[PDB]
Amino acid sequence: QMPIQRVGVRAVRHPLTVRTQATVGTWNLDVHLPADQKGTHMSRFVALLEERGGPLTADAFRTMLATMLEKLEARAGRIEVSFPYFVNKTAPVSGVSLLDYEVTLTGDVRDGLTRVFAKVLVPVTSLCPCSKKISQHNQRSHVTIDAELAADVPVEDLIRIAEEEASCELWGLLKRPDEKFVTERAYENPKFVEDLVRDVARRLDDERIVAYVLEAENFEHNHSAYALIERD
Amino acid sequence: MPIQRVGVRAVRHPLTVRTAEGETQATVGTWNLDVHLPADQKGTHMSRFVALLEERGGPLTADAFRTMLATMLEKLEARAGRIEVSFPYFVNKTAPVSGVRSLLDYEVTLTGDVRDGLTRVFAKVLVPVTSLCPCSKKISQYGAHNQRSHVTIDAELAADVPVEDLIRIAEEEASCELWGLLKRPDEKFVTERAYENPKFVEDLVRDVARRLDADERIVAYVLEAENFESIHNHSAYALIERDKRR
Amino acid sequence: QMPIQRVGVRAVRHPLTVRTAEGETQATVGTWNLDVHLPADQKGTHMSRFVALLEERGGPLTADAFRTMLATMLEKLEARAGRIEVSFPYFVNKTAPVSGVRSLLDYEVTLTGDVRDLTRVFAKVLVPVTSLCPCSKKIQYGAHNQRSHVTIDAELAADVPVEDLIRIAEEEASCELWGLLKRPDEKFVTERAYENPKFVEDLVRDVARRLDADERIVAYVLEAENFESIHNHSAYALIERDKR
Amino acid sequence: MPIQRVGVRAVRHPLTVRTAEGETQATVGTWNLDVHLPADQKGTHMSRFVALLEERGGPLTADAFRTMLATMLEKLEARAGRIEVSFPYFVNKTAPVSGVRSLLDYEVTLTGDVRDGLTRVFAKVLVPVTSLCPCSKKISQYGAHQRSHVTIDAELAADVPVEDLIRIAEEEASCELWGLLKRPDEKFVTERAYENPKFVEDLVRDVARRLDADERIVAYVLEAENFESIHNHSAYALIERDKRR
Ligand SMILES: *C[C@@H]1C(=O)O[C@@H]2[C@@H]1CCC(=C)[C@@H]1CCC(=C)[C@H]21
Ligand SMILES: *C[C@@H]1C(=O)O[C@@H]2[C@H]1CCC(=C)[C@@H]1CCC(=C)[C@@H]21
Ligand SMILES: *C[C@H]1C(=O)O[C@H]2[C@@H]1CCC(=C)[C@@H]1CCC(=C)[C@H]21
Ligand SMILES: O=S([O-])[O-]
Ligand SMILES: [Mn+2]
Repeated sequence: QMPIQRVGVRAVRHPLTVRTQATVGTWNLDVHLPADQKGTHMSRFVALLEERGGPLTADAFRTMLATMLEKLEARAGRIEVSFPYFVNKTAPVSGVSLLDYEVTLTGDVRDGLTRVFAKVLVPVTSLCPCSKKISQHNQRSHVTIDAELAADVPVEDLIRIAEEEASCELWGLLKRPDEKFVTERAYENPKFVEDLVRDVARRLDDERIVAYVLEAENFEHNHSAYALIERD
Repeated sequence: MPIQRVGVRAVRHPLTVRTAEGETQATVGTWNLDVHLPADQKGTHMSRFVALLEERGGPLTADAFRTMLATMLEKLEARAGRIEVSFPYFVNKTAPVSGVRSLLDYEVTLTGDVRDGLTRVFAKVLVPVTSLCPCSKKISQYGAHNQRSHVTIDAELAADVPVEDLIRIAEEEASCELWGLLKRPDEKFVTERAYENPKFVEDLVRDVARRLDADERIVAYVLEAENFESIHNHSAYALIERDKRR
Repeated sequence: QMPIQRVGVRAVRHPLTVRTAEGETQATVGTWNLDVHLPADQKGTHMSRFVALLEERGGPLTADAFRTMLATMLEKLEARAGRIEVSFPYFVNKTAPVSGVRSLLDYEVTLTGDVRDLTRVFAKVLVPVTSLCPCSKKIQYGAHNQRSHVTIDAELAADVPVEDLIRIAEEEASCELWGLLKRPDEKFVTERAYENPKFVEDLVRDVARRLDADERIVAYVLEAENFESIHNHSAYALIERDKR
Repeated sequence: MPIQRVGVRAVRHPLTVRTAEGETQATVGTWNLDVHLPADQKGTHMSRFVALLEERGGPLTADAFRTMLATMLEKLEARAGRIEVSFPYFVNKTAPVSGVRSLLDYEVTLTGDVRDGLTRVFAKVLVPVTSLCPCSKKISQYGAHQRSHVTIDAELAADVPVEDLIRIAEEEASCELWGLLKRPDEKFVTERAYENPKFVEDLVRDVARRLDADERIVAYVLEAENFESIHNHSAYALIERDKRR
């Protein structure tokens, strides 16, 4: 006798192309059920994915959210997708490699507002500031940028914002000469997890992003160091 | 640029937990201790977090969790922060026909936050239950489709609530409860009662939410239910949220 | 001064394109584990080679192409022994039983290739299926059923499309799995499960039977897990036959 | 057809473990109990498997592990079977210089197998350690490039405490791990790990020497993953050795 804000499918694995790049994405498609209805065409959620096509595009994602709301005869819902994203970048001096970043594109239709969010987990390098000054500790960190979008924003732009405010970016292949630069860059710029977040937010604190949730996790100890800063 | 959450993550440490009855259960809790850093400050004492779990000695009780939050806040010289411990819980149960005593696993998460001098204490429990699809017993001459289900109950608490009391609500409001040890009688009463009580992922959350609304000890809750479909590799999901003050 | 059996990279995730049994192409993302062997004398390996080899490659991975990659590494890494492993999600167009509506199903496919003094090639298939206990029906109107995982690791003597192992498993379970199933189709899947109930042992035995008959599988290890719906524990059954 | 392993999987049931000193430790383990099914009999009694865990008393010692193993063989009426449990283990360590203490998390998988009258018993430990680069340090003017996991699955010839298996990995690495660390303790770990850089290739060989010596261990499978901090992949190394050969 009460409304179920999210009713739907979860963990739907089905291929997906983005732009071009073919990946595989896991879907979480859901709709809101009113207080008087009792069921939903969960089969339609599958039929959508299995029939939809085209490179996913800001516009194709917005249309896919709309088609769902009709196919399911609904007024609110969300389309969530988690897929691997790669980027062919160049070495700092070598000229050479592809890196894996996990992206999450989410779009909800509530109160006549189709809000498009996007998140990317980026591998980045960090170096302790206390050590070095304390002594005569360069682990890897995971930066998560969940950005509420006011206008279209590429994921590689967000990836660039994170790798550009860190002791060092990550490269799959790094010739031995490059290793020096990457290793010596941290020695110069000791980055405290407490600071990397502050610095990263400043780049988003950007108008294509009205709101965001940015988290930095360092893999020190067998524990971890985590900082999150939300906004509006 | 203030930092809303700054602390440690993924600290594992043994833990003692006290039940509704005079039973204390020893578990392993992975802790995530965090605080708030304003713009005036520019760094926190990470080591202090790790010290409070080692320093403390006792059975995590509803009052011991409160003191911990404050303790942490003072030991770091802050006025806001959060504490989350994820531990595995267990309850001895009597099988439906046998009465055989078997232990069932439960995933409990104790969280507590302080913001603006207000301490919201929340409790999430992952409850394993059985689901039987309603349009399978009426669409088919013989049989029905059954899967395992995950019922998650995150609840802001206005009062102490036993985690077993949250398990008792959901297990009662489902097609059939889970038991580790069952024999031929046990597995007969189980199968038949579930066919007799078929429910949707849509129905499950509603039945539970109503029992939740009869508990004034829970001011707010976020209910969730996943059905690991037997006929599909995908799962089904339903979610309900409620701030009773609105 | 000790032979390090296999040293190399692990968890290298890289995009891959694989030709199917139909000749068609399947683009998936696979995580790679490329390693080499260090004799008692050699003390170090140029780890960077593995990474390069992956990105500087080209061509849809094939039975012949995969064997070639193992050979190329052995030269790029100055080695006589190495192992290359790729684990990737794979999909097939499964058509519904009664409505004929087609839909894709997920299958984790792991491909292992080893070249140690004889190049042994393997294939792993994870078949999700429905299980039904044969002792819930006889104990009236009612059965306990759930999802199951059939794992088939097979050493290849000739080319064997994974699709040839899925069918067997899907056919040897009480019911196969479908993503898009309409009301007419959700009744044949709920009935045949009652009709063809099967224990975890009754299942594994039925599957391994055609594996030793496939004759292109030199060896195999078959697993099956029932994610029981009446317990929080999973039923298991593993059978290992070499026949060599 | 005969099936080698048939049984339960992923049963969570609290357990108590014996520490070297003799003290006890409470943990929660995931038990995987399985048997060998002959072509003669179609049905195992799976239930019993859960009954054997609930009907248990006291700490998992070396004799209690073999007792359980056997007791389950008689309750299930079989001639072969395996029992595996994986539990978190903790050790009250001492910070290098300040003496502040901290518990460290270790993953211990205890395997036991009766087959053909011979009861084999194995022990696996994952030890969280630090590694540094015997290539980045010198080649670079300043700075060093991560945490690693060392896994030692050892076939035991006699009763061996897991802490002794933990000691070999923590000592033959660059540095060990600590939960709580002071300022004087964080300066010794940064230099002494840098002063003693060891490769993944160098890490595994150094441990095996000690393993090859301990006559308590007849066979072992040694693994090492360095979880690279400059890269999105990890380094792997494996050693295999049944001295009886
Ligand atoms: C240690 C040496 C280095 O400078 O960084 C490393 C390399 C060996 C091992 C490893 C962690 C990486 C693989 C390629 C490489 C350049 C990285
Ligand atoms: C009973 C009905 C059915 O047969 O199909 C199932 C089930 C409803 C819930 C759910 C587990 C399934 C998702 C899609 C599907 C068709 C549903
Ligand atoms: C036939 C099953 C039943 O009714 O309950 C049992 C039988 C075996 C299959 C099933 C998945 C489980 C595991 C163990 C158990 C007692 C349960
Ligand atoms: O490095 S700090 O967490 O002691
Ligand atoms: Mn530090």
